[PDB]
Amino acid sequence: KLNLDSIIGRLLEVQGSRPGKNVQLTENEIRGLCLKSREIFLSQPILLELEAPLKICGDIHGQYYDLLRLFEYGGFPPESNYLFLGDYVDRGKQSLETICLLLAYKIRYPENFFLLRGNHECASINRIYGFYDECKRRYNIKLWKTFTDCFNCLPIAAIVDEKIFCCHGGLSPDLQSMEQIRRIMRPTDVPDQGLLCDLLWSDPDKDVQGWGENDRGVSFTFGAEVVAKFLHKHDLDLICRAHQVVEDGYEFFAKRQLVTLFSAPNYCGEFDNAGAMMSVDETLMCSFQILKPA
Amino acid sequence: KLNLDSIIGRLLEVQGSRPGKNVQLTENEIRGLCLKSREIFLSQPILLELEAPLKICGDIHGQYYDLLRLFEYGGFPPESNYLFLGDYVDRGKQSLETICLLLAYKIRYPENFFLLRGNHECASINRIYGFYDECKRRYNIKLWKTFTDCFNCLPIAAIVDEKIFCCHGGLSPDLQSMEQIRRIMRPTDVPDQGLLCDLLWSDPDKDVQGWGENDRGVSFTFGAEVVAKFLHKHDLDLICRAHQVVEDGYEFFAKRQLVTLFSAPNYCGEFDNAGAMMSVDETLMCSFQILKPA
Amino acid sequence: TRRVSFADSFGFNLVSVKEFD
Amino acid sequence: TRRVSFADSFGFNLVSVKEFD
Ligand SMILES: [Mn+2]
Ligand SMILES: [Mn+2]
Repeated sequence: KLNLDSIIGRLLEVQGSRPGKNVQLTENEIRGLCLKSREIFLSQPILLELEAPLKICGDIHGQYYDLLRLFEYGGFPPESNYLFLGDYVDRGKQSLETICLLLAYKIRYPENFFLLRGNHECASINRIYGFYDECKRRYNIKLWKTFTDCFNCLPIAAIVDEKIFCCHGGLSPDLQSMEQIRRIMRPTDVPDQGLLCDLLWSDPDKDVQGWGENDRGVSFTFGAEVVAKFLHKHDLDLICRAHQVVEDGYEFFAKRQLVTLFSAPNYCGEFDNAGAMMSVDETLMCSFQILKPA
Repeated sequence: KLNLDSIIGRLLEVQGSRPGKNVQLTENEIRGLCLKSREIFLSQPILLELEAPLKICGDIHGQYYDLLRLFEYGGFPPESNYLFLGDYVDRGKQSLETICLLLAYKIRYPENFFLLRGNHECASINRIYGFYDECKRRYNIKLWKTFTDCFNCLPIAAIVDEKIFCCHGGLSPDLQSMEQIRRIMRPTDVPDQGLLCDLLWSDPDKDVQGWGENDRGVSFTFGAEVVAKFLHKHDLDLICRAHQVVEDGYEFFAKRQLVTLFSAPNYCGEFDNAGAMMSVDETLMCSFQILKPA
Repeated sequence: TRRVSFADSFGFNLVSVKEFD
Repeated sequence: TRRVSFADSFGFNLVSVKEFD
């Protein structure tokens, strides 16, 4: 069984507590959340097609109490429809509570809650940057492998009313038609190069005229003329993405044709940045909601 | 062309100098090192078959000065044949001088100098643990990708006089016959799992009767029983490996049926360990030569 | 079909600030 | 025809030590 109300309740019960109180669910409950949510991810299309109104968040990176502050201001599900753009674990202390509360809502409201895959929702990355460590200390190694099998079926991109294109990373030189995105057959591992790798790793750059090499050593960088031609060929108007920490929680690119979202404020304590989320009304009009520390 | 003597000369020029003095070879000199050694690596069998006497080293990890100290004691090539178990880059301040002097000697005496592939000779690892950062700083990204295409061709294991089996990591559950090692065609990436992954990632553990899950989240731990049954099946007397820092640079296991080597003393400054290398003469008798800080 | 718009184009404030500690 | 042996087996010194700083 999955007493999900008891799970979501025991997670939200620490709301307002002193910072630093963990939520240790049972190994078989967390194991059940992965299987029941993986069941959902594979049933839904790999290229999600969503309808507004919808609230879009960026990266979380294990800042669970900061994920809760996002929900009180944005409305706890099912108040507003939600779509996340990956990067839920790592670089933060509470990665397990973060992904569990996100996996919990995805099961409770499977048509009003949505999660995309990020480059940190991959085995070879979260092993190093602190998520697998969080599994080792509080649970066992096999649970982290259960988490990997769940991430290996997350959707990659989401198209909101054929005018907003959402993904964690950015554009891909090998991306010519949406059928290439649907042609990807889950479960999948994120490769080191190619179409699937680029959608989770590429960055925008104002200095590149075309496709340039990325500093991360993975994927490429695209310029303002790449975004404009892409929106033009697929009758799109906006590219929403994350994958890059921004000072104001939001950062525009290519004359507002693209925007970078980062939802984790005070990211891992080495920046003083703020976290923002993008709200979308019925008329595809967008408003930014920002969390700023003082 | 390849002024190989000049390259070795400028690399050995910092012998006895103050710690931290680099050797900046030109991009074309280094690119020539990777391309000519990769030619040698692909010609020599992926499973090396060497003859004693020779001296085996473990992990250097970019400790270039410490590598020079190892060459001082054991003799500079070609005074003694050398076998290295991998992990030349990463964690060290001078990964470039380390790998360059190693690949240069590999071209200079390819029949008396040998290099095996470690788990850090992979694009997914050295991109994170300092080597790729060291390539961006002193050179360009393209050199790092040229280094990767050379590491993908390093040989995996060696058998010395049909009695000493040598690899970086350790045994593998899938490893049944030596033809399976030779079957692997180069170049390849260090895969996510399997025979090649374990040969570069597995460790020996005393508390495991058989195969158990590894702490790193990659590969397995094997026990003293697995060592004995493996040696008995292939008529081998000793397994020589590295991949793990040990206090005295050398460490026995399973009643001297396996030895762990680590050649980098004061491992990146966070350990008070020592560095050692194993000397095998023509009688297949083993001596240890240790470097220790005071 | 509906096209994307922004709050600053229609006079609405684009940014809504919330602070914590 | 051959067999692996060790210096400690024959009474020789197994380890050769060098110091530096
Ligand atoms: Mn990212
Ligand atoms: Mn290693």
